[PDB]
Amino acid sequence: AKSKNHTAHNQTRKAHRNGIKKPKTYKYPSLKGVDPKFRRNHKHALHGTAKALAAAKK
Amino acid sequence: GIDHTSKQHKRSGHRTAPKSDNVYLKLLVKLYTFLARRTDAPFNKVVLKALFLSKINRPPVSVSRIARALKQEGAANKTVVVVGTVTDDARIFEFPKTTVAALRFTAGARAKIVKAGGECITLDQLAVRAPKGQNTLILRGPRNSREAVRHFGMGPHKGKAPRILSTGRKFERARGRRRSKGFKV
Amino acid sequence: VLKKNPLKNKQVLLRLNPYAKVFAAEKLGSKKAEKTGTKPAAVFTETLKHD
Amino acid sequence: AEQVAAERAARKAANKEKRAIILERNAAYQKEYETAERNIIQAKRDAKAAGSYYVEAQHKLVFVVRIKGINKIPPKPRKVLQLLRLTRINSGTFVKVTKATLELLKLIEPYVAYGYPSYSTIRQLVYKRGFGKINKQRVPLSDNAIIEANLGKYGILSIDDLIHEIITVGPHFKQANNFLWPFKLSNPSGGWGVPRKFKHFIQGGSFGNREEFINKLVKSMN
Amino acid sequence: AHFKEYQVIGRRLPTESVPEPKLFRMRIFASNEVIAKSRYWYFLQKLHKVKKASGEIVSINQINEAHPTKVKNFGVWVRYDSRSGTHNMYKEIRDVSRVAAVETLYQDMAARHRARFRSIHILKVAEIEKTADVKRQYVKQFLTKDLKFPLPHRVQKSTKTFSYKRPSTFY
Amino acid sequence: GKSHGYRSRTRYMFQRDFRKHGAVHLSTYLKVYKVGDIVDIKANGSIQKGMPHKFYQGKTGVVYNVTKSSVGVIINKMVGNRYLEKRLNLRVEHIKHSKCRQEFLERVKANAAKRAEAKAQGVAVQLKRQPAQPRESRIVSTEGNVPQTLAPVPYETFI
RNA sequence: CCUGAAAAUGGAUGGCGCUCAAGCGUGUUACCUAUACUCUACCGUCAGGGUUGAUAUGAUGCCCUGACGAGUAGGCAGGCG
RNA sequence: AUAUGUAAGAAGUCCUUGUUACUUAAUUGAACGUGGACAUUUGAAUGAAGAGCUUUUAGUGGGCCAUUUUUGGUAAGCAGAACUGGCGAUGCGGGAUGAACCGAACGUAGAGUUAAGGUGCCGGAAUACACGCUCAUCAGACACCACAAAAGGUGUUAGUU
RNA sequence: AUACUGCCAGCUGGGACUGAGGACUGCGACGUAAGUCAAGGAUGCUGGCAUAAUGGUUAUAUGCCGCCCGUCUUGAAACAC
Repeated sequence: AKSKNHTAHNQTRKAHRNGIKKPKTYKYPSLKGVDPKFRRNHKHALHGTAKALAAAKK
Repeated sequence: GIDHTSKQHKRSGHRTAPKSDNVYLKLLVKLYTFLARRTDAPFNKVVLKALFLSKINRPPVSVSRIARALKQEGAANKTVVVVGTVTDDARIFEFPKTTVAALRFTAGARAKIVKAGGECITLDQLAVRAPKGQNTLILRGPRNSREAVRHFGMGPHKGKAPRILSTGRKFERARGRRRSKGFKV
Repeated sequence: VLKKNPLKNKQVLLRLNPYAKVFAAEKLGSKKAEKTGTKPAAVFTETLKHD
Repeated sequence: AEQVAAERAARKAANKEKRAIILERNAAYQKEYETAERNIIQAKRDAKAAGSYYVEAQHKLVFVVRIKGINKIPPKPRKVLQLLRLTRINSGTFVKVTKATLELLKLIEPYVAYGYPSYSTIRQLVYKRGFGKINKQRVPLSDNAIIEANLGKYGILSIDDLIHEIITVGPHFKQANNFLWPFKLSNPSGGWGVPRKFKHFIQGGSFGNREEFINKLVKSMN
Repeated sequence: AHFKEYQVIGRRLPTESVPEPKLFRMRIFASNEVIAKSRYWYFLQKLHKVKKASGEIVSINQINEAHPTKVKNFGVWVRYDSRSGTHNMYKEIRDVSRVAAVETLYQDMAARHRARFRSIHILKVAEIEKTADVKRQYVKQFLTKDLKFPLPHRVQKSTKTFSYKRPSTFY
Repeated sequence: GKSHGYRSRTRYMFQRDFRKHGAVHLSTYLKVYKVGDIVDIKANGSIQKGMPHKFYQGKTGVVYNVTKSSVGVIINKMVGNRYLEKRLNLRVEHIKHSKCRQEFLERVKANAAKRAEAKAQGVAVQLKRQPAQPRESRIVSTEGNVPQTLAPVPYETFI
């Protein structure tokens, strides 16, 4: 009692019903996976930038 | 025949004529439909759809949240409009002299408003005293801070509060949740 | 309530266009042209009739 | 406020002025068409007299009519037909000729009949079957007031201005064509002239680029 | 339908390196202008390194016969494809026009060899009027002197289904 | 049994080249990639560390991370009915900048130049690109170019 | 076109029948008709809207406009008993 | 060749480097940012029937058949893959008859026009018009398709030397 | 002049189906102005019966069409249940 093993029939149609729309993009992407040295530096630089901006517009 | 691109006879996907059988809610909906139709005020339109909104989509807004909205710069004298229930917060010890328009007020919240000196008014009084929503500020409660939403979207590597009944040791804290027991999620 | 098609119902045609009126008045659908005898090239006729 | 005498007089004066300016514009358009045609003819004659050949400028506008049904059509031609608004059989649309649109037409060759329409057939199509796309609704044009209200930002204030833009494709041809709802033509009154439609017009069929015969085909279908 | 004689002249697209290309001309029998341009491009592709995208057609003019009301013999050199191979042949036909001549040529090709317009190329069509030059008996038999013949067994077409006397085939 | 390895069916794809074997020229190491740069992936068969997968061979992505000898590239890969964002740690030998992005940046600079020129005098710059328009009318001469008539050639064996 | 070319109940270019065909190859061109296309009426669905002038229409009321309509497994809605 | 990855800008382009514990020999770079300049061609075409997003759940998890690519097999209405379109789930007109072929998809009616297929009669529509070819003491007659070959015949017709 | 092709907001004729719809309205046309129109959907005139005449129901007859339902199934009218 053998049966059909595999097929890609109807798969593209099923995908394209409500499918291949592009993923949504963001400003300020996640900083995970980037160099942790750069992460520490960016954290300190952002803190300093916020402090300086508050000082500039008190 | 027509080679259709969109789905035929597709409903709006939004809410109108709210499921509540409250005759008074129907009266408010009628008044604000008239206001939105004959006024062109975006405040009127948004208040109409907020009236259409359901319960979990109308979270309670606390007097502390209203106080924060008033502490916003240039918003001390704005009529705070919430479409829902205003609850009393015991974590604040001061209230300003604002006017609050809302569907429902808890006893403690209404007492807080009138003791601070402001007035609790309904949406019909808000309409009669501000047909275009002049000098109004709409408040909304946190919709995504409930048990259901914390359970929603559960899966591997999401961290979304697994649907459980008993919480503690030996209740889903094992193989599949720590490296010492098989894998970690 | 009912669509009235131009190219018939001259009333609707004139409602959409008064140049229909002046076009009919001046008979611009059958308009003559001034004749000028610009003769072609012998090389042109020879190329056309070439075997 | 009677709104019987003064309002009516002001509205009628505005309408009369608009009609006068529409008439002036239509006269200018007719003069331009006649001048262009006669200039083409004299250019050909001048080339012949000077011994040179006058090559006709490639036509800037085509009319394309989907003539195949909605069944058993591959995805890329189906999507191109949808993009050209050919979602039904015997359904027509005006197309500006560019490389992109020519590639689209080459893609959908076996399902459409397209060609180069003239002012006569363009006017026939617009007058007989003219429907605007207003609030996503197919309302008949039927009024220079409607056309002006929906295209007055581009200066198109009448069916004559719309037709002029279509025939002499201009800056706002895209907007005018998109305002024009796709034409729903009937089957040809005298038949298709061929025993079998789904061969190329060159091969004795009906689909493909019938360059100047689209005028006769669309006048029979309209 | 009935063929029409066209002269189609076109060139390659003029580039900066070589302006004013060679302006090749062809005489072709086609149903109308669209098929005329199609056949011109097909033959110019068969002969020269150029396609429709890389070239343009500078002129296409219909050619009417100089005298369409006098009988002249026509020698047609054609090449055609059969189910097996390609063959060149030469036919002679008596006709009043070149367009009608290629009409009968295509009809006779389809009748006698099942060759279609797809498979038939007309290499050359030459008008002639000299006797002892035509090589086909089925033309010389009509070019014989003082040619007169009857039409035996005349059949008269009837409009009604019933006729009330036996027909006569006299003439 | 079927075989689906990491480098399965990558024979010719990761085949190095013809007469381009051996060491790699140092321009590739000298190129500089910053975060946000669009880069093309073409795996080098002679370098075995940092090699991309055969799926990402020939794809284009955005640099999101920079490291000692590598670069983090983001590629949208179609998985089922959606694209997922895959992050690769590729090496500078396998990675290469995008001439398309360079051309677009050059066009942006040019476009700004023409807009500045328009602000100077306003000569209807028409910033946008237009497709291949149909060719207008032209007059072609026959002097020195009399048309040479062509005819179909008879069939011949030519063997 | 013919010879190659032989299977079992009686038998199938669908049948009758057809021979300058009602056969074959190719061309005009007229004509027939699908629940398809065009227009019109009506039904329903969907969408977009208008309406607080009488002391008459639960504004779930009235009205305008346009598009759409196949359906097993299945889902939901509105109704009958 | 067909398929296939990107880009075609405002989350953008140019002067102030303001912050940094990163980096540089170095106020050198890197990242982020404050101040300023850029409108109806905000940087190709076409379309968009409203973008986007979340929850929850049914049935399904035996498939089969065209046209192309293609594997095993002599082959199979055989077995197995790729893309697409269909049948399943679908009537309707045509192929006489048929799940898949050709047209075309379907609310209830009317008129007109056609598609595919046809017009001798069955059967609605030319025993049309035009050119040829064929005479079979097993003619031939319209795809999928319901079969025929090598070889041969001054039967007849048309074609270099 | 004339096979031809294209255009006419050119001129006449013969047929057919349809007649949807509202308490002031709109867009227009027509002699130097009264107002009328084919201009946001049919009216005018005239006949026959003041009834099974038209129709509804029903039974035959006639033309064409129509396989026995439910189920399993890729496939059922099935010589499958």
